[PDB]
Amino acid sequence: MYEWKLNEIVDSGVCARCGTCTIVCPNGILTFDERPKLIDECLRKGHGMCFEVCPRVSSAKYQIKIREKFYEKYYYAKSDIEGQDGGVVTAFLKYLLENGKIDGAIVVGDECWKPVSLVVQNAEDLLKTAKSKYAISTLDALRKAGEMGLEKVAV
Amino acid sequence: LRQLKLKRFKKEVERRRENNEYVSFYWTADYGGIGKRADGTYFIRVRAKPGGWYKPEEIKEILDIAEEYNAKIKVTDRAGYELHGISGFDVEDIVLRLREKGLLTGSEGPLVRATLACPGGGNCSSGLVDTTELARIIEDNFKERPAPYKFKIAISGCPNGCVRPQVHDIGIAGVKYPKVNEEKCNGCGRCAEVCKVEAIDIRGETSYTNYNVCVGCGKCIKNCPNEAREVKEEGYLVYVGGKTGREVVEGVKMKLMSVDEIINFIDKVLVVYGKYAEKPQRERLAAVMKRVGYGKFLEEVKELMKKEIC
Amino acid sequence: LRQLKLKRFKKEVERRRENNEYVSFYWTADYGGIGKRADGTYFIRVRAKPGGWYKPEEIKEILDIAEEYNAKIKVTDRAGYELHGISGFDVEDIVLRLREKGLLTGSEGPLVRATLACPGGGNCSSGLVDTTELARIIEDNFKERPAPYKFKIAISGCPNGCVRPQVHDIGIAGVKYPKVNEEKCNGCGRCAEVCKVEAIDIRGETSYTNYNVCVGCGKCIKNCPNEAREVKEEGYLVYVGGKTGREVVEGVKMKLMSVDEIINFIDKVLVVYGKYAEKPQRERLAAVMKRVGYGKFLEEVKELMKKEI
Amino acid sequence: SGCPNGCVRPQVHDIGIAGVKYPKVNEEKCNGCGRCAEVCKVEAIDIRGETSYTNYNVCVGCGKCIKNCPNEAREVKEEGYLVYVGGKTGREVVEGVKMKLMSVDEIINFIDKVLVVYGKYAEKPQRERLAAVMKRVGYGKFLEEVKELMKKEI
Ligand code: SRM
Ligand code: SRM
Ligand SMILES: Cc1cc2nc3c(=O)[nH]c(=O)nc-3n(C[C@H](O)[C@H](O)[C@H](O)COP(=O)(O)OP(=O)(O)OC[C@H]3O[C@@H](n4cnc5c(N)ncnc54)[C@H](O)[C@@H]3O)c2cc1C
Ligand code: SF4
Ligand code: SF4
Ligand code: SF4
Ligand code: SF4
Ligand code: SF4
Ligand code: SF4
Ligand code: SF4
Ligand code: SF4
Ligand code: SF4
Ligand code: SF4
Ligand SMILES: O=S([O-])[O-]
Ligand SMILES: O=S([O-])[O-]
Ligand SMILES: [Ca+2]
Ligand SMILES: [Ca+2]
Repeated sequence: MYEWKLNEIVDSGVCARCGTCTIVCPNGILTFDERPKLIDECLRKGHGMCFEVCPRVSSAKYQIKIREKFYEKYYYAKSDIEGQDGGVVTAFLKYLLENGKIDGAIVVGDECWKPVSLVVQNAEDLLKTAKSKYAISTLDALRKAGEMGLEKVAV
Repeated sequence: LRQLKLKRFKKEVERRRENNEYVSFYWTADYGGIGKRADGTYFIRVRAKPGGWYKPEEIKEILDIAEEYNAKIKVTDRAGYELHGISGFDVEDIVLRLREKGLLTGSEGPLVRATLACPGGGNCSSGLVDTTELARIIEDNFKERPAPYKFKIAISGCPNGCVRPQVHDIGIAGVKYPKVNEEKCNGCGRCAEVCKVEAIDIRGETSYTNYNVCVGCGKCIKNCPNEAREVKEEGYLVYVGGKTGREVVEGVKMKLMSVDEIINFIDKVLVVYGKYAEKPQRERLAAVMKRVGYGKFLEEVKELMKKEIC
Repeated sequence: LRQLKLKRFKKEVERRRENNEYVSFYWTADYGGIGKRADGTYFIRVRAKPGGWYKPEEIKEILDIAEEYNAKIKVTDRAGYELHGISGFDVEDIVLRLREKGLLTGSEGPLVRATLACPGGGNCSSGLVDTTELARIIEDNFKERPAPYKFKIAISGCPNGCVRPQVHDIGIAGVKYPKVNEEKCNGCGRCAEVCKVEAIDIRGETSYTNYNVCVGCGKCIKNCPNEAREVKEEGYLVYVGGKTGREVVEGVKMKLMSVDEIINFIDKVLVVYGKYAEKPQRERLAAVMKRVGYGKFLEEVKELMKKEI
Repeated sequence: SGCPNGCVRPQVHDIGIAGVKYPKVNEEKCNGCGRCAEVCKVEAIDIRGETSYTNYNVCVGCGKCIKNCPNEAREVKEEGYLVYVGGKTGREVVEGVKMKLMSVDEIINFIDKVLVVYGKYAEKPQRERLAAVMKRVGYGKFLEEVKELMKKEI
């Protein structure tokens, strides 16, 4: 078989099924639908950045928090866009695209409620993704955005 | 909702423990001073207290935790504490318990490590400057501050460098240089005996100092029975770009600095270090200074120091 | 008679204390690890235990003394303990009390200071050799041994030198150098990522090591997923003539040594150091080695090492 | 080099030779005139009352104090060729290690054996200087072998 270090995290059920490990593979030998899968032999046996970005191997929150210096400001809002709740996430993505703050938005769309990771560069296409998908989602569109050559994105 | 999710998490971790299922203790990286031992257990590093001074209540808490969890007690060469043999299930409980008693876990990772200070002035008979308050000021301003790689500061009370200021990212050493008062000096010869570097020359009815050898220990001023030796220059001598570990790099002697100047200098050096660092967790300050040039690096540090208004 | 004279002495010291008469605590120099603070009181230095490991019973005793005498507790950078604010009247009582619990006072004066060792093998994930037992062997053979000036030994478990082997009178560092097995190496590139010194080159279906950069941390052997890296050379790398303090002197890299060789080497370096030292309490090993010459000094150390066997 | 002033840089050469002449004071002849301390560039001499002393931790063995003593109170303590090995300059500076005083025959034997051990352990011709090979195998191990080969010559 083809050995993969992250199999212990996946087989134990600790895996968050976030899909971060598969988008970072520089050989594109990892795919993600509802769980990580090797489509080819890994020469490192998974001893690489798929294992190192995994939030279930190590959170790395302390080193990230002291650099990000997060704070907490609580607000609530609603927008003209119809969304899951107030449609705030879509309204914010629409604003960032329209004001040239991002080249594209990494959002979750759907086909029969099956989540689909998409790269959105137009506001009209944002409306189709404005709703919660409670099925497992992926971050696959971030890899597509990279192949497209997009400089900045919102996820 | 946060508490309901945390309770569900605690329930699942306990269930896995009871059924001998695999657990990845990924949340241990939420805290500072956490490391994994060769045997699979963890060690918790208490960030060293300024000057290596610990209250009996502080040591007693470490002793209670060690006995309760059957952990080994280790003392570090930066005068810190480490609790070895901690299970991943108890790491978070111990860190929060230590935090309540003021014992912050840290001095680990790419950040400013525990400041190392000697007893110095008021404690050591060779001490020329206060080291305990300076260490507290530096700890209050930069403790656990992120950097491209580990950053270590040492404060020595005199030029004997007990805490190695010459091989630290930033080294501070107390200095007191002498000058001879010819009206009071009678060539008794006592000062030459207290000088370890042998910088003094006794000639007839007077004495001299070789300033290329003198390290400014001030022993000759203190031990002159005729008060013929006076303070020429005094203060905190600063070094920058020192390092030890895989390789030894001697820090460069800068100049005498006031406490406010030292705080400004430490901050600016960190800013210029972060600006020019290309490889986090590999490049120490010395490597970044060498690559961009000491002159270019230090002239930027000076420009930023002049701009400082707080 | 010895006890009668001691009782008379104790009676006179107590009488002076009660009448506020001057007392010179000259007998404090009968013990090791004693120093005088700037304020007139004393500090008692407990010779650091090997590896900085302390039993709970030991730390509790230091805590009891500190609270009884209202003394401050200081931790040293050699992982030792110091009790500050001790009165000259209580110094002797505290030293003998500490001695009963196995806490010898020392690591002070012109002698072999407390041996500094890191957790090393079995404790630290980077550890390549055992440092705790080696530190115990060195402590048992040379603790408090007289020398022309202070003599400091440091044992590191790997080349990261956490206890600074390159600037110690004698420095020991665990090393594990790699060699590549071309039949198993496939150029996956994982070894180059674990190398802090960047000594590895990944080329096609193989990998190489620059031995002018490699420090022998053995991380590439340990972290190779295909077991393609093997041990080329392994053991304790030794350094001599290093120091810190007023000036920095880097020790000279000698060679790999067995534990018996290390003990023989430490003993013979001390013998040749004592033979050539001219100024006790001023000349460190590095100064004596520099004055007589490193070649001449080390040649004699080797001749004495051969005579031991 | 003919003296410790190292005009041809013996401390940064693969093999460096420097002439040295260390002093010793004859108390019967020394009167504390103070002339020797003036000719010492390193300031290793101390003039005290009717005598003089030398700090051997500073003295470089230039022999100026022996030559310029008007009362012939300074004599030769030790004399000869001081040898250094493993030094270099160029892309990086490496200071050579001070070995010991050597006779001319010893120097020739030493140069030959350092070249033999250098050739035996060098892995990268045109890249590794003696200093790099000495550092990689260890100065102790390298010099121990040089000595073993030197003994076999005789
Ligand atoms: C505990 C301690 C040794 C001791 O016995 O006291 C220690 C222990 C470790 N050191 Fe260290 N270092 C310790 C002081 C040092 C010092 C001296 C100092 O800081 O005063 C040095 C050299 C001085 C310097 O760095 O300027 C030192 C040089 C390293 C290095 C190589 C650093 C370099 O830049 O070359 C590493 C690994 C790395 O950075 O790649 C390292 C890494 C480590 C790690 C965390 C191994 C690792 O990479 O994860 C070791 C933890 C093992 C354990 O069980 O504790 N340790 N380490 C010291 C912790 C003091 C503290 O409380 O903060
Ligand atoms: C406590 C400690 C500083 C600390 O905060 O940890 C310390 C404290 C003193 N040192 Fe030290 N030295 C201490 C480690 C060092 C180190 C580092 C080390 O050894 O690990 C150095 C530089 C490293 C080295 O020497 O290789 C150091 C370099 C000195 C020197 C300069 C010696 C030299 O060769 O340049 C002196 C004075 C002297 O020897 O002339 C000195 C002398 C002293 C004295 C005893 C001053 C004196 O002559 O009476 C200081 C006692 C003050 C006090 O209250 O403790 N101390 N001293 C360290 C005791 C560790 C221990 O348990 O043994
Ligand atoms: C699985 C899931 C569980 C949630 N659980 C809670 C909860 O317990 N409590 C709570 O208060 N809120 C929860 N939320 C958030 C809530 O459902 C809304 O998404 C949120 O309030 C924002 O709504 P909005 O109208 O402002 O955004 P909208 O304008 O509707 O935009 C929604 C955005 O969510 C993204 N999205 C949708 N599904 C996914 C997915 N599976 N993964 C990643 N992105 C996705 C879309 O791409 C879009 O950009 C959950 C969301 C999800 C997806
Ligand atoms: S180790 Fe590298 S090549 Fe292999 S699966 Fe992980 S990211 Fe991909
Ligand atoms: S990165 Fe996410 S999907 Fe991949 S193994 Fe880790 S938790 Fe699972
Ligand atoms: S550096 Fe100076 S003041 Fe500080 S402990 Fe050492 S001798 Fe004392
Ligand atoms: S101890 Fe004082 S009076 Fe005596 S020689 Fe020195 S400076 Fe002059
Ligand atoms: S200050 Fe110290 S080093 Fe300088 S001359 Fe006086 S005793 Fe010597
Ligand atoms: S010297 Fe090596 S084995 Fe010892 S504590 Fe440091 S990293 Fe670990
Ligand atoms: S990690 Fe192992 S298999 Fe991969 S390139 Fe390095 S030596 Fe070869
Ligand atoms: S042993 Fe260490 S320094 Fe040497 S090539 Fe391997 S990882 Fe690099
Ligand atoms: S020059 Fe000669 S006589 Fe004069 S002090 Fe020197 S050694 Fe003595
Ligand atoms: S031989 Fe030269 S360096 Fe030595 S004391 Fe005489 S003049 Fe000074
Ligand atoms: O723990 S070491 O990195 O200071
Ligand atoms: O007393 S200091 O030299 O360890
Ligand atoms: Ca390379
Ligand atoms: Ca002099």
